[PDB]
Amino acid sequence: MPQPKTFGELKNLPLLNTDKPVQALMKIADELGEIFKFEAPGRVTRYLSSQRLIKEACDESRFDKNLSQALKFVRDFCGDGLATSWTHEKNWKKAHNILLPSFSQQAMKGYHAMMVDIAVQLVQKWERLNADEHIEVPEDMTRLTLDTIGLCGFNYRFNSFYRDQPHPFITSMVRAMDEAMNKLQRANPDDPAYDENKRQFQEDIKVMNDLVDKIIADRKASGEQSDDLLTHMLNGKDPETGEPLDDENIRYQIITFLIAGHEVTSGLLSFALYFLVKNPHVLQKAAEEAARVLVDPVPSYKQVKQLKYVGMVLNEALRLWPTAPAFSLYAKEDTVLGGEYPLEKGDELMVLIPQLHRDKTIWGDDVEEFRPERFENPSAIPQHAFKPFGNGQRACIGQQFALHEATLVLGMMLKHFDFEDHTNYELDIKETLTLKPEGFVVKAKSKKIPL
Ligand code: HEM
Ligand SMILES: O=C(CCCCn1ccnc1)N[C@@H](Cc1ccccc1)C(=O)O
Ligand SMILES: c1ccc2c(c1)CCC2
Repeated sequence: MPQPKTFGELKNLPLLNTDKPVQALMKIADELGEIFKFEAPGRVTRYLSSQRLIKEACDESRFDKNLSQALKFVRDFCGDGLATSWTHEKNWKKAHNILLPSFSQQAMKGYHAMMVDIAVQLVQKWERLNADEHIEVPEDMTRLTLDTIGLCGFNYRFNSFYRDQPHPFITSMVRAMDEAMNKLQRANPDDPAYDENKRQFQEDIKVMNDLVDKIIADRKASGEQSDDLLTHMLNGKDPETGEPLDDENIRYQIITFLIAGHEVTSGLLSFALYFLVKNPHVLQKAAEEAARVLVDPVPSYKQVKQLKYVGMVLNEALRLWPTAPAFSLYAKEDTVLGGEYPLEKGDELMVLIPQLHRDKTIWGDDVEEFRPERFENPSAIPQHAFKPFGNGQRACIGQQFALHEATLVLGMMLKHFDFEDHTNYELDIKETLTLKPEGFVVKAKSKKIPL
């Protein structure tokens, strides 16, 4: 099975020593095909890029979520949070059972008001820009998604729209993600040259924890009951174990939720807006839906649900640029992938989601084309062709949350503003552990529809 270029005893790893690893892996997948072996010092994985192989990798009886090395280093501050837990860790299923009810569509009804609060701030920010002033979309979308998660996660207002510099927690979080990412390429981590990087990391860990732990201490001491995630975690009992989440895990979940609602959802929104400004027909179509559906000053939960084409737009953005572009799997037992690639128990797989979503055998040759109409009816989408939210029980618990928020804000965006790609913006995808269109800027001309 094919393997990309090697670097001596570093094997393929230097390939990831790049600003854009996911995009690097995508061009490799284009070159080598539906599967290529990727080796690193003391590490081997197989990057899947075809729906044919990924539908099998997505067989949960055969493959379980693996923690990529990224998630393992993110586990250093997300602990046994849902996303950095192994399926077999008691806390995963515990936290999964406790939180699944907090992430359903019906759960969204409760979060809708808080999402709108933040969404209106975004709209008001843009309403208040001066002529010829532009929007830094990614930046503003991150302000929105991070504040949405804060408010919805634990009634905390990061007030990102009141800031140029991010909240101290977010400075530490983003810094720890960068350390986690950087340390994929670190051969000798204990080298003194990384003393301060590691000290900085422990500073960032100790920072996020104390700040999140206090918020949990604040809530439990005040004894107040909001309708946010944190209430559900303080009061939730895992029906299986019967146990509630202990404080350490709740904190890990909060940190987990804050990261997932940071640049991962923000990315979708930024990619969506990019594609909408690059495809005005799509924009017109989405904006006319937003105008037809969002007939009230502030969107209702039910109106957001009726933003079908906006959801299609989001799905098509998720197709071309899944902002969580990969998830790792391991073979629970000896198995053969596709009848071609024998896998031993424990062998690791990587689902290169952007590449899957470019599977011409599933979507046709125009995979690069942004056409939300691909998602007119989800029944036309084959099993496991579209996995921007992962797979099975380890799929994104926050998918409904992310889509409701993104549809909401996008709907409101299209309702209240005509958008101009005033720079003929050249899509430049910055890669952290998520994808975002770097330097994506637009001008938003208010439609002068009051809020
Ligand atoms: C469009 C935005 C989002 C995308 C594309 C996305 C994508 C994904 C993907 C692919 C996974 C599976 C990861 C894996 O298997 O390793 C996942 C897991 C997860 N996501 Fe999201 N996600 C998004 C938004 C959110 C938000 C807003 C939250 C906030 C709660 C969230 C929370 C989680 C959690 C907790 C997991 C782990 C679930 C589990 O393992 O049980 N995500 N996400
Ligand atoms: O798999 C992950 C973990 C992060 C992306 C997956 N992700 C994000 C949110 N949820 C899941 N990276 C991919 C791509 C990559 C490689 C090196 C450095 C950065 C990114 C890989 O390992 O090849
Ligand atoms: C990479 C980076 C961050 C996160 C994931 C993957 C899933 C949870 C949050």
